[PDB]
Amino acid sequence: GLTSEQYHSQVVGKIGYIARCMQTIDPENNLKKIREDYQDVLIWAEKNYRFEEILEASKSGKCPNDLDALSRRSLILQELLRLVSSISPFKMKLDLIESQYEKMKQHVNLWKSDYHVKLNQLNQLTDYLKNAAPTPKNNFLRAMTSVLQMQIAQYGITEDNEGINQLFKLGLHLLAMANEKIDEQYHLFKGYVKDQPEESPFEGILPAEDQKILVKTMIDYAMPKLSSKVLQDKLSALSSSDVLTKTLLDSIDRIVKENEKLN
Amino acid sequence: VCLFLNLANDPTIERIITPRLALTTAEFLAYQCEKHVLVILTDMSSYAEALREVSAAREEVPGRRGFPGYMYTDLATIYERAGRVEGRNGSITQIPILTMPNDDITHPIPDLTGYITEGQIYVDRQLHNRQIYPPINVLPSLSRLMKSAIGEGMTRKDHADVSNQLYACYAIGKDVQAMKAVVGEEALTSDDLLYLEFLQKFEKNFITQGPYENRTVYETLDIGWQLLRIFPKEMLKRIPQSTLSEFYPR
Amino acid sequence: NYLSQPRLTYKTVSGVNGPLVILDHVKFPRYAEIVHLTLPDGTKRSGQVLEVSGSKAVVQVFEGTSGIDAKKTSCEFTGDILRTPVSEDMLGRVFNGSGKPIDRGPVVLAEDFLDIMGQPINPQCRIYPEEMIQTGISAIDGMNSIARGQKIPIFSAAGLPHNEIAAQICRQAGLVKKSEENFAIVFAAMGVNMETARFFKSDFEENGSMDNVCLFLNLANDPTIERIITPRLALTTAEFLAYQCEKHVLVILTDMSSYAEALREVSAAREEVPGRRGFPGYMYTDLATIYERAGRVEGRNGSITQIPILTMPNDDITHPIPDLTGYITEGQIYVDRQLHNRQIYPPINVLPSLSRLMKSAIGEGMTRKDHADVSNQLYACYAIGKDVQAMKAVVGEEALTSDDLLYLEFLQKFEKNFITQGPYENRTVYETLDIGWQLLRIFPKEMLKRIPQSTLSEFYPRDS
Amino acid sequence: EKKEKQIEQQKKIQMSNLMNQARLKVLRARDDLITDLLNEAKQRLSKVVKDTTRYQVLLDGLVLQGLYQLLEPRMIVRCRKQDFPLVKAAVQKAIPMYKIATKKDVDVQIDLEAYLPEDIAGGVEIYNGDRKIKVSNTLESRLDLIAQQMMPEVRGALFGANANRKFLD
Amino acid sequence: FYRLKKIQEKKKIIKEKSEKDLERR
Amino acid sequence: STFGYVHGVSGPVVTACDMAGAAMYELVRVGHSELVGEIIRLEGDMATIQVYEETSGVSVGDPVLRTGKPLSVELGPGIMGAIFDGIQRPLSDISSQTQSIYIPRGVNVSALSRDIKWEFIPSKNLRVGSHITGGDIYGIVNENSLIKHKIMLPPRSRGSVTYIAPPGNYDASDVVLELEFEGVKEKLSMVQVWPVRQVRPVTEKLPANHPLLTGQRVLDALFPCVQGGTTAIPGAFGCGKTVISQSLSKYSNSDVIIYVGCGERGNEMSEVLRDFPELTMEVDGKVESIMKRTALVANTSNMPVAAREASIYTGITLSEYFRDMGYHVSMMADSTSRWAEALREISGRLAEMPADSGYPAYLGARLASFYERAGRVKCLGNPEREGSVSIVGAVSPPGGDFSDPVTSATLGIVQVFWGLDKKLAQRKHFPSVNWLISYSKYMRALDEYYDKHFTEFVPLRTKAKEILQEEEDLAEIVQLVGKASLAETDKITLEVAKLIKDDFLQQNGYTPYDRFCPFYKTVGMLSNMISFYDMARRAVETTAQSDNKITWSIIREHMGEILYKLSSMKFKDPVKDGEAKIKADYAQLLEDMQNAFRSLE
Amino acid sequence: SDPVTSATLGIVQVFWGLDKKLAQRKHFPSVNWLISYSKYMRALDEYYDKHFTEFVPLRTKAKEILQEEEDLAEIVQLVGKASLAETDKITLEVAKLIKDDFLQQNGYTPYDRFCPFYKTVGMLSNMISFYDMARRAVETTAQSDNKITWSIIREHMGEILYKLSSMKFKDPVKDGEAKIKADYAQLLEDMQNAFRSL
Repeated sequence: GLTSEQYHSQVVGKIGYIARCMQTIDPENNLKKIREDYQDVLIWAEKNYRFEEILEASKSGKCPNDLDALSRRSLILQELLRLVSSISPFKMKLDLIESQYEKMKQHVNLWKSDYHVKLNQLNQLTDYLKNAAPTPKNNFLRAMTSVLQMQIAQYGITEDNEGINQLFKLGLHLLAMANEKIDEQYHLFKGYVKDQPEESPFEGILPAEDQKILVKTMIDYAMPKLSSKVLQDKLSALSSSDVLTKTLLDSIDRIVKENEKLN
Repeated sequence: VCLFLNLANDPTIERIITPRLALTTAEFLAYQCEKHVLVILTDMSSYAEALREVSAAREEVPGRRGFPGYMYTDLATIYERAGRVEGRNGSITQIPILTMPNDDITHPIPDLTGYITEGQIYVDRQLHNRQIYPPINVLPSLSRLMKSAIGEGMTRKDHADVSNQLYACYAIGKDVQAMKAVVGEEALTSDDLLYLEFLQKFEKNFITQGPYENRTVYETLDIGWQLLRIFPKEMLKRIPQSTLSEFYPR
Repeated sequence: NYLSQPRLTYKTVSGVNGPLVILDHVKFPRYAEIVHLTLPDGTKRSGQVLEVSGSKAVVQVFEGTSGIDAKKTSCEFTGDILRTPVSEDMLGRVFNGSGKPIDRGPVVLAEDFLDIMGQPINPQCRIYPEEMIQTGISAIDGMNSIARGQKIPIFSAAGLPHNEIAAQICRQAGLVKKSEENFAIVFAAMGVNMETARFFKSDFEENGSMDNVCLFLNLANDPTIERIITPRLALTTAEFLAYQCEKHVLVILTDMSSYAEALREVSAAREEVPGRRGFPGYMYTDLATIYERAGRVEGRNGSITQIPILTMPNDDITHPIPDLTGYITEGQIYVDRQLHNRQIYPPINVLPSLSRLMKSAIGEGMTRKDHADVSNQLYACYAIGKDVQAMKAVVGEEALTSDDLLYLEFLQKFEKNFITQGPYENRTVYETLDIGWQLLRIFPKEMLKRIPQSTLSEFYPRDS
Repeated sequence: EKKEKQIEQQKKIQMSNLMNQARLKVLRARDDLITDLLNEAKQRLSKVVKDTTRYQVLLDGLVLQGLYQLLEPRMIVRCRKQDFPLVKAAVQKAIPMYKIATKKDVDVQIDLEAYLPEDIAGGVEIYNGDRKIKVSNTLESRLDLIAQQMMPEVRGALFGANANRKFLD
Repeated sequence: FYRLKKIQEKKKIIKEKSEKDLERR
Repeated sequence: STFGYVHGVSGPVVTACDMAGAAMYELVRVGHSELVGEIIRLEGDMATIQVYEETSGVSVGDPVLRTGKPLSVELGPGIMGAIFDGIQRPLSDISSQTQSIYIPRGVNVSALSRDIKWEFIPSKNLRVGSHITGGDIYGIVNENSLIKHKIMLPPRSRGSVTYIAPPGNYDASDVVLELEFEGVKEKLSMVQVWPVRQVRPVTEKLPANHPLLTGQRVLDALFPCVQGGTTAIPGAFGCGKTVISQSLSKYSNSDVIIYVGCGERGNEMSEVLRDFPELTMEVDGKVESIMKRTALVANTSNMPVAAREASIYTGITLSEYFRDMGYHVSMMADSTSRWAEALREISGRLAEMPADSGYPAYLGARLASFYERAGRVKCLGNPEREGSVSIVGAVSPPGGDFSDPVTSATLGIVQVFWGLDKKLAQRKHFPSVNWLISYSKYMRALDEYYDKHFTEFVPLRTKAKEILQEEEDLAEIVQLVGKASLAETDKITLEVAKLIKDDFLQQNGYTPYDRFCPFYKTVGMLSNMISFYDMARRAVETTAQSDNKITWSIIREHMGEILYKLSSMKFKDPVKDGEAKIKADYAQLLEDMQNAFRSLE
Repeated sequence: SDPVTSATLGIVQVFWGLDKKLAQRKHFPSVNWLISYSKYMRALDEYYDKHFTEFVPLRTKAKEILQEEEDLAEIVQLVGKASLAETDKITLEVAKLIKDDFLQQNGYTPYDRFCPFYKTVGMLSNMISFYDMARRAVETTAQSDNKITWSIIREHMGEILYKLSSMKFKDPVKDGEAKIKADYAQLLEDMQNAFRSL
């Protein structure tokens, strides 16, 4: 495998990485049940040792220096830090975080865990929205991904909440759907809003301007279907909402059903 | 277990010292610490190929297929590092593994190895393609030290007779199967069909075994007699009357 | 720009050894530099610096080393490597293997001077071959069609008529005239006996075609370094005409086995060890340097197509010369001793022959819509007919079905009407395709399995 | 039926022969015009030899251009007999420049016994000490070496550029 | 091939010993 | 000094002096035109250089400049969409900058542009004084819409960070990181350099597990490859190689593609370089070019022989660089026979002993060391990740003779053979894979993946291979027995073997519904075909002992609608049908065939 | 095979190869008529057109018969002659006449020490005239109740076969051009009269 100069340099490097992870996930030392599982590495990085004093200490066996143990311990902290890094505006409660950590530490192999798959799917669905410009598809993905991150911040990744799992299937299917298929994008998104248990999925999840853009962009898609201006005016009155709720869709659809009887 | 590993990406010239490090360890363990050692040397064709590559750079006299003119001597310095010695309990057994290039037993690597070693076990592609395990074709195989390690007091009185008769019937069964491919089944006499029935039952019962089955010698000998029993006893012309009259009637 | 400074002359010959003259005290020797020798009797000879080391240069003299001495012989180093003068005025001219005229015309005024070794064409610039080169021979144009920018050898053997076929392709080749102008031929011939060299020069003047043709002749008793130079003068002329003067060029290289013979002779003078089956270890690289000077390139309307002609010893295709040529070029046309013995001309066997780029040459807007179908059906019927002819002597013709008797009638009429052609008969691709339909009409249309019903509806019936 | 179909090719064979024969005449004419350009250049160059002030400036160049090719310890210069007073001045001007530019001592001496033929247009030859190596700066050598090299620019100037040569790469 | 090499080597040794004798002349 | 001088020249061999302290296999620049070569002997102050390009016109006393490196690759942003030769000359920049159809002697364009500015983001929790080790990601370059080009610390480099750049746009010549170890500094830009013949190191080298999907039913079902696997294909004219290359390029679960031409015909290379830029795939509901994830190494048969031999070492070193970022890379070598011929020419030019068929003594050691670089890995350095390189390598036996040393060594090493076959391609049977010669050895490794994700597939594959073997065993017998007198069980075997061969193994990649056949569609079809086989067998075996017994004619007469619905299964389309819809339809055929057979039982 | 032969064939316009089967069957001159070649034939065909006119067809047909029979001579090793058609038996047997009574030549006997070209064209003209008439008799009686066979021709025309095989014995030292031509022309009339009598 590795040379000794590689192997001890990878140990010094990996001790440093666990410290940078810990300072990123907890700037306050709130997660103390986690920190007490790592204090035997963190006690080195807490002082100046110029790289080179850790290298001699690693060769001397004073440091922990089994790379496979250091790799397992690093992966658990990394897969925790990814979750809190993926949940963008929202944040978890401390006992939820320390529970996700314990649920991971007991797992056989995180690279084959359902947790890892769900995190990859969340990152896949997220990084598109760091770049994507305004379109029906991209506005629906901003809405759904905000609800998805919010539900994950209440319920965690580690257990099969049906609402989270359904919202992954809907989000990823919309991402894969061709950008010209606006009729299937609107049908899928109206499908989600209608299939939600509550009257209002986005209630305080999504900023009011984006909600107003959802109400507007549904009205702007429905209005050209209405052949009578009386129905266009009855639809236009619904633009008085900023919040997006089933009531809007039900009313838009009622005016479209009047159009289907009118024509 | 002691392991020495040189992998396909490691330096080639390490390969020509690797078996000499291993055999030096076996000689300490056997002839000073008195242990019984089994030495496994994995792909001697990689050793011979590294030796050819080294020798080609010095421009020493080539032998057959471009190998060094001294390759017999060189392999002999490895394979003769085996056996028992006077007044010491320990021993070294060697089982080197070879890959034959294009399955050719006349190639210098299997050729000069068979000239030195005390036999060979031969693994056959045509048995492997038929999904038999282990694929050991007995005809090109040999053991030289077998002749004195078997028989009365050693194993059983029949062992030296049964073994030679199984070789004879298997060789004749192969000759009948080769005749059948030219003339077809309607030309075969019932005596040819006996050898061609022995052939099928031998490869299924005596050869085929599966990876964790651990037969005694005595199971192997009695599985031997059962296949030989197919033939009327006057056909068993490697076996003397005194062996036949004791073991065939069971 | 110009080299400007005066040439040194030396009497410092240290030794003479077979084809090599060795000189010493030479001032900064240049590898592959050309030098001129004057002998003790005032005879002038030429050579190339074969190797250099310190103050020593070794020269291979092109002419012999006979009559050279150490004392009186002197040598002038020209200051430069071998370059050729080149122009569009080389069309209609005859040259030797070192670029001197042999047609009683004047020496070439250069439009440019070029290093004969050239430079490799960039893989990014070369673009895939396209429309047909019409050779005028039905066994090539019908069933082994040649794309503009393809390179495709003819494989032959001792005593077969490959020089007559080469001369016929040279007399007849052009663009297809759908619905010559921008065409040229560069003909290079290596190790040619005087009777064959006179045949080419005579036949191209007698049959008028010289105005398209640049001709380089190297005879069997010319210096063997002129045979190394000959392909490189030819391809340096083809590269100027195609990639600067925008012509479509056909290059015919005559007996590459005579080129490989001289390449081995140069390698032995360098004291190199003989490689495989006797030829130099680098002979693949050396042939690939000639053959890959071919193709179409982006941004230019011209192209180079090549036909290397080869002779196989023992008629054996596994010899190094035809073997290595098959890994570099994209097809073969195969000249056959049994057709030659039965007195057929051209004796081309269509079964082992192939053009790999044929699909890019043929079809609607490039030949005719039916060419792809008719080529495949003719091949099938010839293959079946050859099998029936073989069994006729095994079973006797009274055992044959009515279907077998249609194929055995096709076979005889294919070899008489389609394969057999006059050495002075010229067929367009359309005469080639129409002779194809006159033979396919021997069969009921339901037996024409390879041809789709749309093609049969338009072309199977005779027209008014 | 074949002969009655050959008739187009049969005559056009004569036309391509006749056009190529006419071109051969044109190429021989063009070669003689180049030959007379070189004849005029050779005659004009003889006047530059007769003008002894200009000719000295050539001897001052042609001598040193020889010495820089040989780089020997000892060199013999050979000239036409009547040019010797100019050549002796040219050698005396060359030796300091040669030593400065090469960082060598040198011994340059004029051949007083075996002059160049008076049939030579002008210029000089230089030999190493034992005559085993020479460099020739006669003015016909200069003119011929330049005139062969600039032949593409001569063809372009005297007869115009080729209309077909779309690319120069 | 093995005899065309070795003959090259013997020629190289002779040329080296020849040149190394000219260093004594 | 870095300059020595040419002592002598003879062919491609240059001998140079004042070369004291130059090292074995270093590269040099020879002559005033700066031709490349490599040092092949050392003796006193002299070196012998094997020059790669044309030495014509090189002179005694010319300069030789030593480069402090052996043959090596520039690794950094600007590789995606690049065209390189076997020694990494940028063929598409050489054309653009020279305005010429040729490659100049001694051309010296750098492999990656030092002109373009790259949008760089640091690792955001790195700070001055941080401890850092080889393989550590210290930033990302936003190279294009698909590839985040992760900037990594080189192997054999380590220390304490003394400086790191802020976010912004930088040249490949700007220093973006600086670090210190033992009071000695190192300054780093975005581009590293690595020797082509040295294996790039990793933390651990791992067993291969997950399948490499092609989207082809044969290949993905019968003869699967793993990510990190090794494969050979027969590289010959009529066999249709392009389906492998295009399936990998367009549809595979690779992240990155590296394609190598080893020494191709001029016009054959031109078709690859024509076709590859024109290929597209669909990503997040948007069409993207294949060249956003692809780099090509290209060599025609007249490129320098040292480039032809280096070609696969350049391509694998480029592959190992994207593996180290935690990607999955697929490598394709266009013919490894064309590489082994360059290896034969070089050893022939060196006058080495001709061993076996003129190939050098080390031919098998070079091929084993090459294919050994394939595999899944746990990368070097701090962000915990895995990546892999998979190798597909074509091989070209003379006339189909597998006893050829290159072909014999190749099939002695690789774990999969996808036996493309001209005799099937002439039937218009596509893809042309010979299912009797073709094989995969990865089936014991893939077991626990299929077991978890698909479960029923392993029995179905087993029965399918048996049906396709029984129809070979029957192929002589049918000619003597005359079809009609055969057993009804064996008529069922022949005509379900026809169903599998015609409607499962064939896949017309031009048709919109079968360009890409996802693995749930692929197991769904085979599940129904084998279900029908078991039911047809059971209907005969329930009755054949003494009843008015079932016959394959009775089944075709009673169930011809179901037998047509089975042939209709291939037309189901993942672009327009959901996974749940395709699953529901294939379940409905399973209910319908049960109702039909229960109406006969 | 060898380098001296291989080098020579690149240069020479004519090559005559030996056949060990002919030499070991004591057939002389033992030259192989299938690997040998001459590249002068187009140059000479204007001399043959000027001075003989008939010879170019005869040369052509003789090479066809000798090549066609060489393929039949492979197949009869498998099938033992029984399947062979009468036109093709005719072709075997006339090929043998050419091999034994034209291509074979005793080098020491006065009548064949030197065979002049008027004797050479005369012999072959008669053998090819026989091939045409003998083959025409077989072909013209296919699809018929009476069918001619080689055995019928051999029975009917044994004196013509004896005269044809004897044509070699004419001695150009003893007999002039006029006699040798008249004797061969009388045999051509004997052939025509025999075929007209069939």
